Amino acid sequence: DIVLTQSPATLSVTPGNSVSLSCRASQSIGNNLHWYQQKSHESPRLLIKYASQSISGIPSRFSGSGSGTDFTLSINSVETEDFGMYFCQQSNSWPYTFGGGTKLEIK
Amino acid sequence: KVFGRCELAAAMKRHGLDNYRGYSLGNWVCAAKFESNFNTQATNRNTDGSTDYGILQINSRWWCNDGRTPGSRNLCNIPCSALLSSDITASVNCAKKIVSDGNGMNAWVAWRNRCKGTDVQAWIRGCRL
Amino acid sequence: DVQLQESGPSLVKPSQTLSLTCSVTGDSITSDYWSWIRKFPGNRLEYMGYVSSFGSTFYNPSLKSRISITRDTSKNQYYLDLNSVTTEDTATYYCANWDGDYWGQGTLVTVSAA
Repeated sequence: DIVLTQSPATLSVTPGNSVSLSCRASQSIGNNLHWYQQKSHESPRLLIKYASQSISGIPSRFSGSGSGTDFTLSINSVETEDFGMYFCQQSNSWPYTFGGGTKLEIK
Repeated sequence: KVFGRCELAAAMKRHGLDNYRGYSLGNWVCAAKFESNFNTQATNRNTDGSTDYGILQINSRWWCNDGRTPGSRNLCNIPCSALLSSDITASVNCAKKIVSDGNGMNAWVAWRNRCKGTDVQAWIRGCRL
Repeated sequence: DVQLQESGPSLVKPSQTLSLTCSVTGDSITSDYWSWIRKFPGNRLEYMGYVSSFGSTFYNPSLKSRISITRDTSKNQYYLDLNSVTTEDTATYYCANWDGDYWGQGTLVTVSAA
């Protein structure tokens, strides 16, 4: 299956600062990479679809880029409501797979 | 707009269709050739009352809503009128959902009749990607 | 608008079949592709499979063909069956549409001899 690797596993940051999360695929997946956010006691929430396409209802400070094997989720001016887990998931090939996740917490 | 063969190949690769769910890029360029002749404005009304729209002729009975087709499901959750842009984004997004059904690309009749079984890679050869 | 909700036993025995139900409100199930995802301890997410509007099913090989996804249009629900479970199947189960726009609340199912 396609392996998705997210780094760093954890990232501490102070509100207001910008950050970028990484997700690399074991093989090329074109633009078929989606980003999810997941908080405690809650279900995942789609943030970005197809590498860079925006999702209505999501703060605009979230953006994604990348293609092939390297993708990035960027957060401009991190807010406290952004602390939690972030997962990338590919839909290029069956079975769909998820990255191991990157944890975002206040520093 | 009417895409040039190589121009659509590059765009489609940029839009992640190269090896999407087991289908090589050639399949998608070939499908567009025989489905709409590379024209993002192509529209064809059908015998069952539905209509196919765009570069990839997305049907109004199952995938998009045109409001005049009986028994529509609108799986791609989008108005057919929105799949007629020179920007292939919307059509690619819906096509990916279409091909993710068990029927694969067989959903595209022209692809099935003119591409399946042929050297589809010929449609991307001689192109700068 | 659309809302999803999982229901079913939260505690099951090893070797039995774990079954869950996802009830959809707001629109017909025939109007979308439906999926099942689960979360293991340690933030590990696994995509279990999905069923298209035309009934085609796709299952993750990791499940070793122990999974079955079905639908009941009259009840506007779809289901998850996982046979011969073991403690390795304890996880939080979620239903969501294929696009990822709609998700259930997730329900924890624990597999234990007790």
